[PDB]
Amino acid sequence: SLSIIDVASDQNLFQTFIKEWRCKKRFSISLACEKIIRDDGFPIKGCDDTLVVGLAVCWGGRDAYYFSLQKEQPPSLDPSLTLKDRMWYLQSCLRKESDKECSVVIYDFIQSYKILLLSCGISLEQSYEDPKVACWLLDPDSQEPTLHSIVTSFLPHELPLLEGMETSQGIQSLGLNAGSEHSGRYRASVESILIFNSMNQLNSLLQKENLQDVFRKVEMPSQYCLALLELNGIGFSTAECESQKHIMQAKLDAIETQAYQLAGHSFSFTSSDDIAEVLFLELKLPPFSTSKDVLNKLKALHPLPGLILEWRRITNAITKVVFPLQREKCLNPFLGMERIYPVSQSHTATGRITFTEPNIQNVPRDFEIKMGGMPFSISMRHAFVPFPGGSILAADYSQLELRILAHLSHDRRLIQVLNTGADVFRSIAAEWKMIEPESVGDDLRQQAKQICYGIIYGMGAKSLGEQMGIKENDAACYIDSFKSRYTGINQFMTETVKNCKRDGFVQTILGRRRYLPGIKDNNPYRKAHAERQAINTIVQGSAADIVKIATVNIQKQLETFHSTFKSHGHREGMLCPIRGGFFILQLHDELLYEVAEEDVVQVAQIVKNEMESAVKLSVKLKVKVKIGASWGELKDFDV
DNA sequence: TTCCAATGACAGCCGC
DNA sequence: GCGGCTGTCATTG
Ligand SMILES: Nc1nc2c(ncn2[C@H]2CC[C@@H](COP(=O)(O)OP(=O)(O)OP(=O)(O)O)O2)c(=O)[nH]1
Ligand SMILES: [Mg+2]
Repeated sequence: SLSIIDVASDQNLFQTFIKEWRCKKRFSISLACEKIIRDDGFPIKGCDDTLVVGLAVCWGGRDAYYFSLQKEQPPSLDPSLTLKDRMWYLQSCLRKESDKECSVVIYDFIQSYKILLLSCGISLEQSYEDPKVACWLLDPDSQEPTLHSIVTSFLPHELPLLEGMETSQGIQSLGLNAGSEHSGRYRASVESILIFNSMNQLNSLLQKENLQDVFRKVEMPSQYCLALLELNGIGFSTAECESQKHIMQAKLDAIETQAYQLAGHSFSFTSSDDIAEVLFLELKLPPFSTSKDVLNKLKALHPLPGLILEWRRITNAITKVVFPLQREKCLNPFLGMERIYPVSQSHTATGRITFTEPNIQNVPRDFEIKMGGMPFSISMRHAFVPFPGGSILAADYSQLELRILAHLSHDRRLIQVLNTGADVFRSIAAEWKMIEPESVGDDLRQQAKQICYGIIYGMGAKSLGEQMGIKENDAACYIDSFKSRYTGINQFMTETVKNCKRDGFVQTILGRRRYLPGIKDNNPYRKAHAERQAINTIVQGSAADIVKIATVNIQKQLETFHSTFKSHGHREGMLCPIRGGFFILQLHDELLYEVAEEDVVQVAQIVKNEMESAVKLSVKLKVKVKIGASWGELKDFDV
């Protein structure tokens, strides 16, 4: 039967618990947060409403050890056990000694690591296991796990423990979710037991699938690096953002006024119906869809489709980038600057990492606005700044997905091109626009990039037609030419589809599996979609494995040369100038670090060396390093 | 439904 | 009238 042992109710029970805890190689913890320096627990960063009041420990069966973190006010607190004494014994059991294998199981490890550091001043220092990450590893296309879905799939006999605990069907940890009428003590105790027992079953399934080395050496260390990134945040200049906003808003106003004069009346730029009425019924243009590709053709015939396209581009930068950044920015009183603290998301189809609240990966590339015939550069990335005196360092793998595709297809032509040829997207753009490499603008090089990856990942003549502005038959010939030039690639496509049809899955370089049962489907679309996912998952998933390994290996190196704090949070949670490199953003083939002036040479060497050594392929993994006063103004830096 | 992956606002519809 | 669902359309890699 379910029991909660209140270890802080008696000095003698406490020491017996501490002695037993110090013997464990494996245990679960769950933090207890409730709604309201205080006597009744630790304030949480961002919420004036909720407290960490305790945590629960489990190391087997249906026994939860509830460890209170309240000064005053289950049996009561033994007053000889001061909060300072409890905090000592807590930090002691949660930090590694020398040559001591210890694993802690935490549902939503990242969120718990941060609350323990920032709220309680405790830095977890053991091997971590998150059953959310184990679920992902067993089926990456599964829905995001909840405590309820984990217990349903892996511990179904304990579903009754979750009866009347409706927040177990939300994403957030049951212990962390103070939006319940159940006590933090009960919620954390139930979670501790469900997660410890669930993780035993998830460990057995990882072992059967041969994914346990991936889980311990790549995925959970990757989660630890993402915890440091989320504690670091990324520096943000509200002033740079506002001045860009005002230029963009002035251009939106002039576009609206000119659109409405051409239309003859007001219309909503957000209503496809209104735009269709104006373009096709009122202006009688040739066609009813109002997509990017339609308006891109029609801008050659009338000014209004071009205005529509620019309206959507600029409205996007204002409503989906400026508004959320201004809303989410947060004063860091130590660094003396504003930062943004995005949330990492590792539950993805191919093992990429993305961000939410807000998704900083989607900050526009540089673009141009013309007003009264004067051009203004809008560089939204220029609003992302290092701490005063610091630099932004970006290190990007050159053509990582192409290098992996060369390696797996042994294509001798693609290997030559990458080894000593110029930019392949420039070669494509040059041949296409009847020019030499040098004239290519950013927007044209991106068009060529879309063409090259598009063709490789199974894009058809109809779509290539629209992108290249040529007839299907002309696009179809261009695909044949491309496929003929790189015959190794085409053999690897057919060999990957054959092997997927047989097995029901594809595998990345590290052994992660994606299940594609659409591959057997009789429906031509679903079959072809699965075949395209089969090819793309192997290459894109492999690239995401290499970047994770790089990230983990850089973090180990930074912490050896680490006289000083592993994140900005390790200074917050502490309560001597800034030294070292701070992981601030991942961009799929590119890592951004914020680096102290004195450390930029050494951190640049470490980052480049570790990214180039991540794995050994048939081809060299080339890395370009850039450095600058903002994400928007990065300059080449020879390392 | 015919490049893949991702987040996320927003019309418009409908069952409740 | 409200909330969920489902495309549309944006941007990034
Ligand atoms: N299928 C597909 N993959 C893409 C597309 N754009 C980018 N990717 C993938 C493959 C390359 C990888 C990194 O994106 P980048 O824009 O950096 O591509 P890159 O080849 O490194 O280019 P660059 O040299 O400009 O950094 O993301 C696209 O349009 N389609
Ligand atoms: Mg790149």
